[PDB]
Amino acid sequence: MYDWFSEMRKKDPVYYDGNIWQVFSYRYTKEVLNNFSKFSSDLTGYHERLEDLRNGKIRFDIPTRYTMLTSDPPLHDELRSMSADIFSPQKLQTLETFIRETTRSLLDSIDPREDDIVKKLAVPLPIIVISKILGLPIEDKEKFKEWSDLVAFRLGKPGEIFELGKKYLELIGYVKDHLNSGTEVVSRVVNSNLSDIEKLGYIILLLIAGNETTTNLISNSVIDFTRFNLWQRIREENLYLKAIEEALRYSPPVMRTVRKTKERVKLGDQTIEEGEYVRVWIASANRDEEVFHDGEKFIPDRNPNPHLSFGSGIHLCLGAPLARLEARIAIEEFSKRFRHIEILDTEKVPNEVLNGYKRLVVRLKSN
Amino acid sequence: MYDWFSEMRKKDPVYYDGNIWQVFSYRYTKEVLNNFSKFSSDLTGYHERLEDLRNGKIRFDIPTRYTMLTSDPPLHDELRSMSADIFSPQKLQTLETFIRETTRSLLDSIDPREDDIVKKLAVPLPIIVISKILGLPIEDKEKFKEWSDLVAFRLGKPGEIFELGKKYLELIGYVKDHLNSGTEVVSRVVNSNLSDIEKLGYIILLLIAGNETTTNLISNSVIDFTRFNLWQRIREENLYLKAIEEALRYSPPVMRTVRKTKERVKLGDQTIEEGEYVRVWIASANRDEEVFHDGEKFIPDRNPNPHLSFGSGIHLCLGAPLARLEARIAIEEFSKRFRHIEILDTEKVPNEVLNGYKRLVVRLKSN
Ligand code: HEM
Ligand code: HEM
Ligand SMILES: Fc1ccc(-c2c[nH]cn2)cc1
Ligand SMILES: Fc1ccc(-c2c[nH]cn2)cc1
Repeated sequence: MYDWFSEMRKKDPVYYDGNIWQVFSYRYTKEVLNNFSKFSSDLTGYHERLEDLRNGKIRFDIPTRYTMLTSDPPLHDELRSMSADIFSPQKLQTLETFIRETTRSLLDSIDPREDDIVKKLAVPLPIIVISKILGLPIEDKEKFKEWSDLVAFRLGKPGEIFELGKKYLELIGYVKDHLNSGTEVVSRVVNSNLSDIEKLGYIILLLIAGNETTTNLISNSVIDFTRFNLWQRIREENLYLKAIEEALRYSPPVMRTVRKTKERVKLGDQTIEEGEYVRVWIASANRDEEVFHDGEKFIPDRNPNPHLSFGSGIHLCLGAPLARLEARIAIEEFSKRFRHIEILDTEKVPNEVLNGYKRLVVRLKSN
Repeated sequence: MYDWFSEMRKKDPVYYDGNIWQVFSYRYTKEVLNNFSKFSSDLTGYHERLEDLRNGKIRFDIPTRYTMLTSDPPLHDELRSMSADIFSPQKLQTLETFIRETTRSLLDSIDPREDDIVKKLAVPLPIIVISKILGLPIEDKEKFKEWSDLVAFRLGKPGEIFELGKKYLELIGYVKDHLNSGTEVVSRVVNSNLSDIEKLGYIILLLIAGNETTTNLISNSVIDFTRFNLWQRIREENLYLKAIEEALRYSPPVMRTVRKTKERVKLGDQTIEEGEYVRVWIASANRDEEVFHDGEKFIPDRNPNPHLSFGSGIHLCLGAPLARLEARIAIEEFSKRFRHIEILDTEKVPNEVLNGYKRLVVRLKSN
């Protein structure tokens, strides 16, 4: 999205729209994210219903209502502790070869005359890698993409009421069916004596929730490097690491997130009542000129680059080192295999939270 | 969409993608559009089936397969000549007050603190105006919106999709129910020598086909004038006419259209065989530096501005004077009524042909 928020960011960085509060500046976006005690993520009934989950009174419910993402400490910390080591530097270092190979195998199926980079590269790569990490097999590639979209859409509407549909029911059945093929962190979850619903929620968060966002990081990067004609400079000056960070800043896969106030609290010059929703715009914060000099310019070797695209504070994205690594390898291999990219057509994901491409059609030259 | 085509437009303006031909430059796009005898619009078998339509041997089919849009001379001219005067300068001048009064009532619905101008202004205005012109009542507002979307979607996929569907069926039922209650051009069509299927197609085309495109012009205009900070200047210098022309050039509601070759033809250095599909990118043509100097700049008083957004040649949009008038009055009244627009959120229509906004959320100050 174009940076609409400059003036808001300047003159109304904390704004009540008649329904909720919206936050546009970096200072107050970061402040909200880090102050978990005043700005709660308990938006989906998890703390409220924890007793009835554990004692079994709730049998049929939405698993993604009960994950670490919509919990506060101590609950949040108890849950996240269980998978804190899942993407450790040592684990990712050994995985690099598999990610590079998967990437190359995906590039092998691209038709240079015309092909959809979303379909051929950006969608399959995260799905294949996370399946490998968790030891949960991809039986039906189609269903995995459907699950990835569905879950991402749902996470984007916390507290909103959606009955389980046919597809989500199939996802649940898959997870139930494949528990014991999982690697260590899946085992920890199954052996934990968390409620069944929580176990489902937790596994689905790890297996599925990171796919659509990482897919969009990859597409957004291809878009940005092409738009600003940066491929040769990225190759020549080895800017892959910093260029992915600039893509994250400039085109965040997650545009915004939301909190609910636990008490009356002051934010900037505004007083926000207890129980109010506070929507925080990562996309706008990332262009804040008081933090990012020439913030409307795409600078592939920008540094420092303290963007908020993975959040900030206790919910800082658990997947961040994996998503960074996947996107860097995807771009490296893409930049190595092809030259002279020309974009033929694009189509945006129709979503206000999820920022990415449904279609990215390109023409390429080999070598 | 960002001008991706810049590359193609200069190095590969006529490109075979393995499946169809795609044209990106102004010169060849306009050449294709104007050469109907070589580049046919007959993509739905209208000419092949004309005899069996007119003698009653075809009684079931998709009505929108049989309109002037997908026909060549002489059929095209027979059809268009029946409604050539429907939007005459004299008829539109008598409609100005109704359009203005309608617009003001719509502007009344906008909550300055936050509102979606797509929902409040851009979507309803064309529907209300064309219903008035044709004397066909808007009995269900939501249904007319659904029909405007599905018909627009179908027209963007000429010759594909051979199934009807429940919403389309309700549209057909609606038209059949009102065949004899409309104004003169509706009566002209209904009492003509055309087949029943054609009459249905013709009425659908006039009543419904113009809504989504005109809506997008209004939205794209609001976007562009805001993005480039042009509202004050458009007011002061009275630039409404040329500014709307520049919105059309820069942000065409119809991105592209399609033709089929009737014979082997040369286009540029390329040789196109008979029976080939030729996709013509209005959006790229409109940025051609050889025709529009500083073509990537939005210049609200650009003149000349020979954009192709309403097409070129015998299919040159019949509704152009109406769409232009509605957009002008919408923008005029909006600019008089409000100040200090700030955009809070946008969402694009997920379509490769239709260029517009599903949501355009803004905050405003009154008078
Ligand atoms: C470019 C890709 C990604 C982006 C932009 C992204 C973004 C984010 C953001 C902004 C948050 C914090 C949300 C909040 O504060 O309310 C978050 C949390 C989280 N992310 Fe991601 N993410 C990405 C990829 C991934 C992947 C690949 C995984 C796992 C395989 C993952 C797993 C998680 C988890 C488990 C949390 C919850 C952390 C907690 O609540 O303590 N993410 N992510
Ligand atoms: C900004 C709004 C509009 C745009 C950008 C637009 C664009 C176009 C284009 C590009 C064509 C030619 C397609 C081709 O050559 O294959 C066309 C044709 C046509 N338009 Fe529009 N249009 C708009 C509004 C309207 C409205 C409001 C109406 C009627 C109420 C309308 C009715 C028609 C008809 C009947 C044709 C077919 C003309 C023929 O085949 O001779 N249009 N339009
Ligand atoms: F709406 C949302 C918000 C956040 C995610 C997310 C963050 N890390 C992995 N997935 C997905 C959808
Ligand atoms: F895909 C398309 C193409 C053209 C139209 C159109 C042109 N004038 C009125 N409606 C609609 C949808």
